[PDB]
Amino acid sequence: PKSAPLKEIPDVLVDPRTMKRYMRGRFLGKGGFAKCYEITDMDTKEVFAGKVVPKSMLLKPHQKEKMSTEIAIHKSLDNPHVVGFHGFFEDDDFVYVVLEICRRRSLLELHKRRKAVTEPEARYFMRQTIQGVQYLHNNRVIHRNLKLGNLFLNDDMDVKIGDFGLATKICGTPNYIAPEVLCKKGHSFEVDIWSLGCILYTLLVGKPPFETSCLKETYIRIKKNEYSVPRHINPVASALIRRMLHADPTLRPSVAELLTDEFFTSGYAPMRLPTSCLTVPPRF
Amino acid sequence: LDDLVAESPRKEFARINMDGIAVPDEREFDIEADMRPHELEQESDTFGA
Amino acid sequence: THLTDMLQQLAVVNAAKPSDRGFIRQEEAEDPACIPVFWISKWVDYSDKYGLGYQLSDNSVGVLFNDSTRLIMCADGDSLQYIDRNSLESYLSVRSYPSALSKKITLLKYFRNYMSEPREGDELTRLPYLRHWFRTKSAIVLHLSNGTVQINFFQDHTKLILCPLMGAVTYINEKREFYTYKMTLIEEFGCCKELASRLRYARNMVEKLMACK
Repeated sequence: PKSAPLKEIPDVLVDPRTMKRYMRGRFLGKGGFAKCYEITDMDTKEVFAGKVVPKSMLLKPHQKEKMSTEIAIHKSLDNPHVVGFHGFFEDDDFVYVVLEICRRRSLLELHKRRKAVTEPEARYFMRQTIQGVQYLHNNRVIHRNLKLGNLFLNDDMDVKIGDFGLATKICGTPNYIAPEVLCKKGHSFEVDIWSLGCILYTLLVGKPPFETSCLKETYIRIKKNEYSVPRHINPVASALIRRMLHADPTLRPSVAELLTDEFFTSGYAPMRLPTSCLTVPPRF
Repeated sequence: LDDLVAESPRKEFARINMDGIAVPDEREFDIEADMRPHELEQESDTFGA
Repeated sequence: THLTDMLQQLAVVNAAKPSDRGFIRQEEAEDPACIPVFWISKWVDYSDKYGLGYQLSDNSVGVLFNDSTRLIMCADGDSLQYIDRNSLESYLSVRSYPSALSKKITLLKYFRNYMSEPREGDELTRLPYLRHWFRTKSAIVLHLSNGTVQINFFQDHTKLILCPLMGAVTYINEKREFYTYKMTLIEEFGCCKELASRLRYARNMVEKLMACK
C-alpha cells in the first residue's frame, strides 16, 4: 500500500489569524481531492462554502505550487459573476478555503434536467458568464477550464464562475480542450472563448459539440474542427457558435465583441430567471 | 394493483368535466377534508425558544 | 420516458444487491449536487369528490381534478397554470379567468387555504405539475411532469424522491434530514438494508404507475 490514513476534518474550523469560527455543516460535494461543506461563521452566522483540502494530497512542491496559484489568482478576484473568495487558512492537516455559497448548484445539473434550453435562457446564462470572462480577461486571467460544471448558480440564479484550478495570470486536463492546445501551438485567452462556444452549443443543442463515446475521436473532431450545428438552431446563434468555435484562435472573437453579436442584440433577453428554470421551461 | 385504494383519473374512463360537482361552503370542505387522507407536515410552534 | 428510464435505473441498482456486502460505504454514494428542485410537501386526497390537492416545497399549490385537468397556483398566490384534458397548458391569473374555470379556482383556494399553516423574474415562474398518483394503506406515490417520483411512507413518516434525469434518489428520514445518493454509486459502494428495501419497493411502485395507464 501507498497511502496514509485520511485525517478527520474538525467539526469547527478556526482561522487563528482572524480568530473566526466556522461550524462545519452539511456535505456539499467533492471536487477533485477537496471536499466541500456548508460552513457557518459562528459569530456572524453568515454561511459559506468551505473547500477542505487535505495536506496529505499537497505533498510534492508541484502540488503545493498549484494550490497556491489557484488561491492567489482567486483571492485577487472581486466580481458579481465570479465566485466570491472570502479567505483561506490552514492547520497541520488541511487548507481551508472560504467561498461564496451557490446553493442552486451548477449549469451542469441544469443541463441534465433541461437538456436544450430556450434561446432567451441561453442569452441570459451566456451574457452573465461572458461578463465574468470579460472581467477575468481584463485582469489578465485565463480560466482554461470553463464548463457547465463550474458555472455556479446562486439562489437568485446569478451565474458565478468558479474552479480556478487551471487558471493562470498573464497543466491538468480541461473539460473542453481548444485545438491549439492539442496541436501544442501554445495558447492564450482565445482558449476561454472556445469553451464558451462549446457551452453555448450545448445549451442550445442539448448535447456537446465534439464529445463522443471514445476520447480519441473527440480529439480528432477538435483538431479537424469537425462538428455540425443542427438545422433547427437559428442562423444567428449558429453563426455565433461557428465564430466562437473557429479552428484558428486569431479568428475567434475577442471576449469584448461577444455581447454585441446579433444573437445578444436581437431576440428576447430576460434580465432575471426564476429558480423554476432549474428543472422545467419558463412561462414565456 | 388491489392495494390501490385511490388513484388519479384515467382520462379514458374519467368524468369529462366537473360541472356535476357542487361547490361547498368552505367550512364543510375543511371539516370533510380533516376526515380525508392527508399529510400537512405540521411542525409545531416553539414560541421564540 | 421518465418512468421507463426510472424503472431501468432501479432494476440495475436493485440487481446489484447493494445491502448484501460485508462492509457498506453508503456515505460515498452521496451526491448533494442532485438534490431535487421541487418535492411535494403536503397533500390532500379529496378524490371521492374533487381530486387530489398538493403543495410543493416552494409553497406553490396544485390540484389534480377528477376530470383529468390540473390547476396550479404559484407562491405569489396569483399566477396560475392550467392543464386541460388534452394537456394544453394555459397561463392566467386568479383575477382573470374563463367562467368554466370558476369552480376549480374556488376549489383550488380551498385546498390552498386548508394546507397553509415578487421580485423581477418571478413572473417567469412555471412549475411542474402532478401527472399521476395512487395511494395504498401504507404509502402514497406521486409522479410529477418533470419526471420526479415521490413516495411517502406513512408509518415512519419518511420519503423517497427519485429522478431519472439525475439518476438520483433522495431519502428523507423521520428527523426530516435529506440525503441524496447517485444510484450508480449505490451500486458501487452499497447502501443499508433499509434503503435497499425501499429501492425494491420503489421499483414495485413505479411498475404500478406504468400499469394503471
